[PDB]
Amino acid sequence: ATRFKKNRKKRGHVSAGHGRVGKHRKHPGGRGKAGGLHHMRINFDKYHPGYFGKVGMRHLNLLKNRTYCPTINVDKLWGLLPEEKKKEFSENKDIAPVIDVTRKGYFKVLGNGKLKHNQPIVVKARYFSSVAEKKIKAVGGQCILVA
Amino acid sequence: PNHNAVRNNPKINWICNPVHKHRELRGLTSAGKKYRGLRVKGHLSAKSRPSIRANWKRRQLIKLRKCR
Amino acid sequence: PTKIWRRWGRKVNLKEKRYAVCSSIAASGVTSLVLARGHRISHLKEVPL
Amino acid sequence: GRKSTIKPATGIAVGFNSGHVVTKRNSKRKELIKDVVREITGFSPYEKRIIELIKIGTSASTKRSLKYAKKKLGTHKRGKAKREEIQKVVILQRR
Amino acid sequence: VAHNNVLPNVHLHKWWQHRVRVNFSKNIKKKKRRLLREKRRKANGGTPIEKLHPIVHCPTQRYNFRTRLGKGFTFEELKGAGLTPRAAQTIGICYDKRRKNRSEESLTKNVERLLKYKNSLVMIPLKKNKAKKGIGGIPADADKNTIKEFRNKKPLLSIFKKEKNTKPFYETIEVSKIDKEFLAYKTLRRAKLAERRKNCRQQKKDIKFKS
RNA sequence: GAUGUUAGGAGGGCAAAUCCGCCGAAUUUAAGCAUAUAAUUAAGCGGAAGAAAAGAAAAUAACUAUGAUUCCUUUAGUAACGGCGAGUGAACAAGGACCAGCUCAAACGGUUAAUCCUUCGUUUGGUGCAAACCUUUCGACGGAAUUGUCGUUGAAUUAUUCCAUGAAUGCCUUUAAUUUGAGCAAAGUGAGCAGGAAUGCUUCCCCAUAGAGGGUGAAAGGCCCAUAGUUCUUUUUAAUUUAUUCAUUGGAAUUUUUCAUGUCGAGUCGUGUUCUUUGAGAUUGGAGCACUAAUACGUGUGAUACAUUUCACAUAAAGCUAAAUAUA
RNA sequence: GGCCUAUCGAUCCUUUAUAUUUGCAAAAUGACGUAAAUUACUUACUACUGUGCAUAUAGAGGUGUCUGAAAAGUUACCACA
Repeated sequence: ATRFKKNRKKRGHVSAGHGRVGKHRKHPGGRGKAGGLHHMRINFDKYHPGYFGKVGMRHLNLLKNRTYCPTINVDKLWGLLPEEKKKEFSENKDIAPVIDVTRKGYFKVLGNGKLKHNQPIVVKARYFSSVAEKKIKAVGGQCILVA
Repeated sequence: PNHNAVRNNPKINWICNPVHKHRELRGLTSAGKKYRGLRVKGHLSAKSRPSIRANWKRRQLIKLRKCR
Repeated sequence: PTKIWRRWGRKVNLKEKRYAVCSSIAASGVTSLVLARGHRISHLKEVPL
Repeated sequence: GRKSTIKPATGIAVGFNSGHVVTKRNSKRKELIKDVVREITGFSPYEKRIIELIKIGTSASTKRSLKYAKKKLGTHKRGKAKREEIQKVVILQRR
Repeated sequence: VAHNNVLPNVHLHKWWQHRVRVNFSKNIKKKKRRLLREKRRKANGGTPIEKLHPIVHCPTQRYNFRTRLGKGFTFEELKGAGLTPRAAQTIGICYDKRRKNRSEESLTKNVERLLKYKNSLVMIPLKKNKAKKGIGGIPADADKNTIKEFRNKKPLLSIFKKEKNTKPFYETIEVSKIDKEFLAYKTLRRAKLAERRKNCRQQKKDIKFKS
């Protein structure tokens, strides 16, 4: 590291890139974040607007696992299925694939994207979007609510 | 801890070990257990359970690997 | 003052590590490279030995 | 939210009785001591004051009694429980 | 702070320099741990030192699908196995006293796991050459030819590790065996909405039952 | 309750890196400063150990639930706390290291405390050159304790099945590991040249499971000690190998069938109040004081004060406990 | 809004307005409402559900050293940068 440094470029140069007039001294507005709103208000407003104030109620112990949400879009739902298996479903009009999204790790299925027309599929999940549901019904698939 | 009956007795016998010199000044008594909070368990003891010293040192400690 | 805080080690990545070994073995393969590396190759009788 | 032992859970996993498919499988000596100890110890002065309020028996005195009992013992529940002991003693006293 | 730089979140204002530790012992510590357990196993005649756990469920909404090694079998599973607590301590199965054995399916699975271990297990004679039928649901004492022959072989310790689950789950279903009827989004919202009405009803049920 | 240079014992003090207690600041930060910050840090006084303390549920959850402790990875710079400014800040789950249990106490046992200890003794083993240790049951004589030691862990009763037990004869074989001190340990002190003198230069030989290292009159595999390799002797702890008859006494586990459904730590919890502390927020922990509880279908929990009611989970106010872990 | 060019104030806080919108963390407090059922923890179906606190949105209560410290004197005893 040491051999490429800016100090190696400026080694005999007095203030050495930090201003001869200035005469370089540490934290000269005050420490850390401290000059925010007072002296650095212009910086904080222009670069970090919504910083100051108090907004919303409090939830004292959040416990993030209770409200856990692993999603997939309908767009990538078919992508959980292999190519050759998918070709077999495309070929065979008489059958549809069941997809357990939870067994593949997901709880909610959302509505971004395309389902291929005239091609039933069975989707098992805890949660589905209104749009996802509409698409599954539209393509003649089935939705399974499952725990 | 010296006398033969207590050394002989399997009950209480543990007290004969030299760590029981000044139990109250280590706070191991029921009174000591109280003010160190060792009666308290669960989330009411969260900042205190392994010891007040211990818990704080664990929380304070910054641990670095060789390759980070 | 020097302290043991210093970042001496590095994480060298699994795929990269494997690539380096494979590519070095492939490089070791090449006869011209062996001689360039300074091995006295003249009386050797196959390209990998 | 509760699963309910009677009637198995629905597969939805929201609302009451819901979630994954599953099957669940589910004195006298001391009383004599207490009466003897009461013969020995009688009633505490606050217990006695409550007995007098309860004996008066008005809605005002009873309301006062619960407030006084909460104030003296701490908690509404402890006060109500003590009031129940006093009512029982008053029932005994009458007979 | 200046320019486009994010606000910092460091806590190095307290005297951290005597509250900091750097690990240079890692790989040697790992070697020492390996050496310690290897030495221990060898001292025990090379016999297993491994502990057989019950399979138990991982908790809450997030992990309810998953299952892991638990603290100990406990009495109902042990009774279903036909094994005593004393036997459970004597053998390699994990021990407990306050883990409830819960639902039927979990208990039935763990008694089957116990039964698998029980069938698997071979027990060396206590006093060597004074063989007995013995206690606790533990196997009767092994013969000398078999135990020697078994000693020469590797122990089979696969069952200790966590099991895998269904590899594809992509299964076929015929078109006329499924339907388009369902309204899942409606069902969810209604289910949450009707919770209040049910909770009130259930409280009244609970009061009636208790009466 | 005194008193004893009565007879037998113990403590004191030192050392401190890590450990455990108390008691306990400020420089500093906010470009000022008061709350906050430094920090429950330093100093002070105490106690310990080769680790200590902690630890067997008055726990977490709301699941398809988990289930003593410690540690790591993490959650997480997050919920939260904050002149909501500066700034501060957890826990649970999951992946792992590693995992070990238990007993006082009530309760139960009175045609007998079934206990305990000192002093005096006494013999069945085993080492060691010797000092000496180590096992070993049996009696006294003193005391102690019923104001409660010992046994028991609901109570009997059935069948099953183990363990202690005592005597005679038999028998201590072989190895494998593991770990000390010990040893032995390959070939040149060959020409020639210049040199104070090679371990140099050449050149003719070689040895290597030793071409690590050190010393040796200039850089040495062959000069020496060493090294690699082995031969033992040492530590313990595995496997293997061998027991057979004859004998009482005692205990324990399941299993039937009856019958007992008893029990569970108070000036403590709690509440109020005050001061402190934290993540604790209309009070998280501590402490002072005031008021002061309920008995197991109780009462302690389920993070916003409350009433009224659910449901889940636990069993406070007695006690101990290896391991992973830390060590300037 | 005043013929035009003047007539005024952040965050935090308090306060009153406002809502078929919300929360107080395992649950509940209209109302057993409307139906059926009747051995009971029965079974459906219902936009309008306790006190208190928290929000969210909208004002107002003020900072005139007016882009916002809760702040009097004094040193001829003085020190330092």
